[PDB]
Amino acid sequence: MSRVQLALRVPDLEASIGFYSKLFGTGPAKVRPGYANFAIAEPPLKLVLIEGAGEDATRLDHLGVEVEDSAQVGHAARRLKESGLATVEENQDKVWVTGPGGEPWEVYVV
Repeated sequence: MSRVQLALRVPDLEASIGFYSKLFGTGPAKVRPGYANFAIAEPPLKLVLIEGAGEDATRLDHLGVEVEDSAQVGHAARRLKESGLATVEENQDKVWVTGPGGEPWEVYVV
């Protein structure tokens, strides 16, 4: 029904492509220069690797929940809005919210 996105800013992108390839025993679903991503069935996960200006070690760029269709995005938007969370809308079709310590979540569609 839905799935976690984990987006890492890494210092060596090739290295990492290799690594997570072995860690999950699968290959990247898309590779572009300066970014690659993985659709992992088990564990269910969308791993985005973004490559970053050689600044020391990997940082967590952002987090997210990947859902199945546009309705669910809308629905969550309503739900987080009513629970009281600062929502920001990015235009079809995603919604951002932010943890107290600043970590950003994006609820979106594939």
